[PDB]
Amino acid sequence: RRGALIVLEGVDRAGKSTQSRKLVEALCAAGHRAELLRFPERSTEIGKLLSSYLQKKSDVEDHSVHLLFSANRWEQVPLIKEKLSQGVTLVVDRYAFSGVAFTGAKENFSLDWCKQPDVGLPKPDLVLFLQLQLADAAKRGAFGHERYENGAFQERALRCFHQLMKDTTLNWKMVDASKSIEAVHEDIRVLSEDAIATATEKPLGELWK
Amino acid sequence: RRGALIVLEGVDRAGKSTQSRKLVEALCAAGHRAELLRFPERSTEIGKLLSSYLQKKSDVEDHSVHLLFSANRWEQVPLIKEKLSQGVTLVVDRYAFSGVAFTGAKENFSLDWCKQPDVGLPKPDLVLFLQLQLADAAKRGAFGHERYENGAFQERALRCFHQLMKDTTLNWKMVDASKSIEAVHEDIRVLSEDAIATATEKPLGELWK
Ligand SMILES: Nc1ncnc2c1ncn2[C@@H]1O[C@H](COP(=O)(O)OP(=O)(O)O)[C@@H](O)[C@H]1O
Ligand SMILES: Nc1ncnc2c1ncn2[C@@H]1O[C@H](COP(=O)(O)OP(=O)(O)O)[C@@H](O)[C@H]1O
Ligand SMILES: Cc1cn([C@H]2C[C@H](N=[N+]=[N-])[C@@H](COP(=O)(O)O)O2)c(=O)[nH]c1=O
Ligand SMILES: Cc1cn([C@H]2C[C@H](N=[N+]=[N-])[C@@H](COP(=O)(O)O)O2)c(=O)[nH]c1=O
Ligand SMILES: [Mg+2]
Ligand SMILES: [Mg+2]
Ligand SMILES: [Mg+2]
Repeated sequence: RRGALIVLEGVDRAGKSTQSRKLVEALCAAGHRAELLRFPERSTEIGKLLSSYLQKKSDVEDHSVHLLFSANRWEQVPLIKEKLSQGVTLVVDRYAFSGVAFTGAKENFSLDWCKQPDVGLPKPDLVLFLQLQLADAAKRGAFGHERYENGAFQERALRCFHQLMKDTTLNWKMVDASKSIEAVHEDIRVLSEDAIATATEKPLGELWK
Repeated sequence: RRGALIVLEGVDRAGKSTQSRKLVEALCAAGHRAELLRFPERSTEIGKLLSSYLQKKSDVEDHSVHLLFSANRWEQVPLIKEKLSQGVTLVVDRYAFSGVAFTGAKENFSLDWCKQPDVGLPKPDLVLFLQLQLADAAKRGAFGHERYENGAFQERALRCFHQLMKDTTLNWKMVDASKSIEAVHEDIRVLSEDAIATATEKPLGELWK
């Protein structure tokens, strides 16, 4: 009985990381075997290049960096497939969608080109998109000092997210992340239990193919 | 008056590296400004990952390694465009075609998926393909100890090369690499002078788009 592949995507400061952590804790407390993953995974060789780039410690050509972000997902696919096959549900803080939305927010990058490297990755059984008005996001802190942490660029990434959400091949669920941490969590946890029950019924899919 | 982008591709031991070196020397001796490049470019961070992989010092997931090879070309695009715009002809030992042919020789990799990461790279004005019968290749030494240096895999890569050569958007020229080093060189040098003269007439193209 395979585990589910659940991805959290969402706007800046909507709570992807907080909710991914809380979801894994709650699933495990409820007898599920669940584990957390995140992208970029900064621990690998490629992950360290990505981390240096995001911290502005290095500059990386845009196409190159896009492919490294994708390669960073592919290097974890053997682990991902192994875990799901063993019945372990995986909760993932950002995935290919952030990949496309962030590079797609740059000039002269078509969504089509941005999606290709990730075509064929393990397909999420559930993609949660945590929405929050910018006025509310602003109350959660200031912008970070990392790359891409500015409103103008975040807004172009958001437009790319909205295009990706028109894709009906994917089980997208909108989450109102403006509520309290606990309330948001309970909405996510219930959607997640539902997806875990049904994932055991159909084989793990392939993204964008 | 822009320089030309000339790529050498070809079967194992056909002489890509010898002929790329000799071509640059001859062009420069004939008053052209020409410089040599090669892929993979093993000097960069990504290049070092690629080098370790090819030497079998590390294993890398197939999709990941494919994207690193492509990223390794993209990180040199700013240099490539800068040089060509300054009138410098670039002679390149392997390019995106080796990228697709080598990954495409592996099980479950479509040519379409393999090509996508390289879509949009600087388009070569001339792609030389050095052909040689395997009996002749065998006389040029033994196989190397690096990855992919075995006849069965080389033969599947060759089939992918033949599919890529049906692409009429590209200026493919077959070279009979079974001749002497000097004879092969003179065939390549003449094709190259012709392409250099005409490249100054049309803008640098985009590959596979
Ligand atoms: N629902 C929420 N309400 C109020 N503050 C929140 C909420 N979710 C997260 N936060 C706070 O907002 C900040 C951003 O949360 P984080 O989970 O790191 O977001 P993301 O990973 O989406 O950038 C953290 O300080 C966190 O405690
Ligand atoms: N036309 C040729 N005839 C005979 N030997 C050749 C010829 N071209 C190259 N060689 C030799 O064959 C070997 C492979 O050449 P190399 O240029 O390194 O090939 P590639 O880069 O295609 O693998 C080298 O030892 C080289 O001297
Ligand atoms: C997974 C992924 C993230 N990103 C970005 C989104 C984030 N930048 N912002 N804002 C950045 C850091 O991610 P976190 O916000 O999850 O820490 O990486 C990409 O650009 N491509 C990708 O493939
Ligand atoms: C440029 C490139 C080369 N390769 C391979 C071809 C070669 N392996 N063999 N045989 C390897 C080393 O290249 P040289 O043969 O040019 O040294 O890299 C890829 O797999 N992908 C690529 O994108
Ligand atoms: Mg986060
Ligand atoms: Mg060589
Ligand atoms: Mg396509």
